[PDB]
Amino acid sequence: KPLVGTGMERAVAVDSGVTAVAKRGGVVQYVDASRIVIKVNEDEMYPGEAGIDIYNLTKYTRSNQNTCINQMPCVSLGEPVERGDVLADGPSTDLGELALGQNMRVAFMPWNGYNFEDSILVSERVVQEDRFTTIHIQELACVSRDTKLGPEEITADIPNVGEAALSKLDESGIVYIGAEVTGGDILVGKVTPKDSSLRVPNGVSGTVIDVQVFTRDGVEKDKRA
Amino acid sequence: FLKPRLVDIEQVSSTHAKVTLEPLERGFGHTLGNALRRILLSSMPGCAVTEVEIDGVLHEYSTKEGVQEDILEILLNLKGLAVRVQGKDEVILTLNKSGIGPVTAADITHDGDVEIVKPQHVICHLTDENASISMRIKVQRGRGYVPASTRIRPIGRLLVDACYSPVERIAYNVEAARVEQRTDLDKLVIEMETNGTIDPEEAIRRAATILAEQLEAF
Amino acid sequence: VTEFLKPRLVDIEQVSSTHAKVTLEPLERGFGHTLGNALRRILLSSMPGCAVTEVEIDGVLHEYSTKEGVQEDILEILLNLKGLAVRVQGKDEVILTLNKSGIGPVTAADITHDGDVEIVKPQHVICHLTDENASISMRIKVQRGRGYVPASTRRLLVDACYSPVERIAYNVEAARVEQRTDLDKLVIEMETNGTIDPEEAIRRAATILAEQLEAFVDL
Amino acid sequence: QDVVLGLYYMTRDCVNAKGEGMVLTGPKEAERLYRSGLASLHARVKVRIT
Amino acid sequence: REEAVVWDILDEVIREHPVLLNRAPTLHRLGIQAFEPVLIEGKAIQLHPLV
Amino acid sequence: EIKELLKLGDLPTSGQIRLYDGRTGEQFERPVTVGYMYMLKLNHLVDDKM
Amino acid sequence: ARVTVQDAVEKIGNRFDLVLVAARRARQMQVGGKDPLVPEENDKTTVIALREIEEGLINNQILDVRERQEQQEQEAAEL
Repeated sequence: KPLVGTGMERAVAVDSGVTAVAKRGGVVQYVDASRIVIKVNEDEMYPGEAGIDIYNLTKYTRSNQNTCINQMPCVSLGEPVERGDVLADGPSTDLGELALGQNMRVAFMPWNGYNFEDSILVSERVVQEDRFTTIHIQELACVSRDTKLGPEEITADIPNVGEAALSKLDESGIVYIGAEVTGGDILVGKVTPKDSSLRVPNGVSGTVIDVQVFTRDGVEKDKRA
Repeated sequence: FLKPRLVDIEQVSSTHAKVTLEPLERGFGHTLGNALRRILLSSMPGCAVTEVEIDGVLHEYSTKEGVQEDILEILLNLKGLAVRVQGKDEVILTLNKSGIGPVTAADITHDGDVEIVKPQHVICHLTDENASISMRIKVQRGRGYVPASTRIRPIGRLLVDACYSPVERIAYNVEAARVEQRTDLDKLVIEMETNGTIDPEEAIRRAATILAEQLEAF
Repeated sequence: VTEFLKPRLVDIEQVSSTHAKVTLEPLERGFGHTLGNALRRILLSSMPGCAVTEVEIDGVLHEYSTKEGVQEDILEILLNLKGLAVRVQGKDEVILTLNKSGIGPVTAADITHDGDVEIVKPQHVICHLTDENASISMRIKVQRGRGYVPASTRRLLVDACYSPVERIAYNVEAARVEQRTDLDKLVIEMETNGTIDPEEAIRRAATILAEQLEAFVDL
Repeated sequence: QDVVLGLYYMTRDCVNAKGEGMVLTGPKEAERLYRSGLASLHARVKVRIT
Repeated sequence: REEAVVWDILDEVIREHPVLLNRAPTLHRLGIQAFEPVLIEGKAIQLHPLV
Repeated sequence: EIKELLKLGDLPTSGQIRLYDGRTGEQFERPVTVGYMYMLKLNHLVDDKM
Repeated sequence: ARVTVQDAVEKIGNRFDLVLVAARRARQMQVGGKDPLVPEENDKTTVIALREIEEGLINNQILDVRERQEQQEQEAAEL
């Protein structure tokens, strides 16, 4: 949260759509890391089709600018909520309050020229506490076209490449979810009729958290799919 | 040239204490205080969680049905842990908890030479009647700050950055001492603030040992 | 866990005497500043040595005065006396005499020898006399002390340069071991007044600091 | 914009000092005097220079 | 593959081999200057404050 | 109002406090400003430009 | 072992002929097996060529006369 604000953070947070705002007031019956259940009070229930309402939070997913949007709950179990209040903060929000950064303990002074023109001199406690370490989910696609001489296969065997580089892949050529893949490894093993497998770009680490396979109709399947 | 001596230790709180060095020659107070502060903040040994292996979690960007936090937040909480293992340099802890209620640090089935200094440190919240977690917490010694992307295998291990630094705030103070007939004798009061996993006298002694070892070069 | 990179004096290459420039590497990350600052603060303000404290000129009783036949003023004489580097044995404080008469410069070799008391730079001039009838004689007072004692703290008062050092200024720059990224490379530049060697003064200060840190060392 | 400010703060005098009327015997001794905390950087002294 | 000795060879090809640092709007001829490189760990080209 | 809120705690009303150097361990010979400014982090990351 | 080349420019005063002379000398020292006349200090060929220029025992005339006496010796070496 910003220590010094303007009071407009409430409106920006609530009226943006990134946070799950309650529709009818009630009591949190069951709060989960990916789901919130609200037991609405009897005065707010309709006669027909009353029941309760379920809020499915949006977990780690890719934004347009390859950032991370991830709603997380802010209410506790059995906590009475009212209509039109924040139930789970989205990306860069704190209790329904737009929080784009961190409150850094600054000091205005020249320091040995390491802040010469407009530079900043950041203490190592800032990087130790991971106050500014952000997530960047990015998608990498490996399309399989059918050019001349035949179509292309997604087998896990790659010529002129040993098994050390093929250790991460499964039997179907697709990397396991959760691999600690670094720059230069193999994600999808794609072979071109005589190798054009999808490789992680240079100098970028990562952790695979989603694999989605879209197969055109006519091809039965691959076992991973 | 009189020599300093540890004459007083004020354990004013459970974490932060106040050692006293006395006597010091005029000018030596600031020198010793600053050298000890730099060494204590930089090079003190400690223990922190390195790897966590939750049973049903493959990567630190997922969630487990039953807990109130993403696995990333649980890893951050475990990164903010304190422990004072005595003989071993690498110990694998464990944690099994079921039912509704916060999962504090007291739920870790600690061995003999594992002393969790803050049992009430909340790790995660369980919001289900029958939903159990099983994390294989790994703790090892070290020094300084070693991040995950710089150290040195299965897809069940979650690497956690470690901060092997028991100290959190060191503030010294130089003032006139109580000597019978003399002046220009300083009294150093090093007010340190650790997380409880180190003894202040041990920390001062180790800092002095490191400084003397460094000056052994000449 | 307790293993630390031990520095070694890679080169103690020296400019013309009493200007040695010590450089040791590789220090642990941040220890270069600690060692340099501690050594500088010890050498600058706490070092055993002997220096001229007060001088009673025979004919001068006021700081703002001039003696006939002396081309300089009293302040320049006091400045010259302060730069008079001397070495004294177990005797704590003694008094030298500076009888001189005639035209010619008055160097430090024209002082009373007093036996054990030795001048390290006898060529150091003090006064120039332009008249044959002009004579100068004083009883300088040399005392053994620790550090710098200005005359403003305390029969003419001279600032006491007890410390054998003259200019100490460390400089820590980055240096790499074969695999680690960032270490320190302490580069110490030291000048003395000739009464002691620079490399000797460095180890003297190191010993002074080490003996302070022996009551609470783990051994 | 930063070296200029440093050299402007260093090379400037105010009419008072930690030690003002004292007379120095060289730039090296002036640096030794300042770094020892015995005289402020903005004193008004008479140093002997070559 | 970035073995352990390629860094020890890079320090020999770069010892006294100047590089040209050029900013985007090269208004006058001082916008392109040559510096002797110094290898650092990081991803930012350090530049002397005077220039 | 800012100065009164500062005086509500135990902070100086002028805003500036005394800072000591981290390496030399000696005081900066001027009171400097110390406070909590809200720093962002724009996504002009160096690794996306190298 | 080299920062600025102002003295070497003083030796051969064009600041453009210096570049060509140093290029010829450094190419002789690199491709050809010719040896430096000053003790090299693990420096590149260009720095050694500039330093030999600043030591005074090299210029365009000296390079030409050395190459020409080597050429006449080579021609006589055919026998």
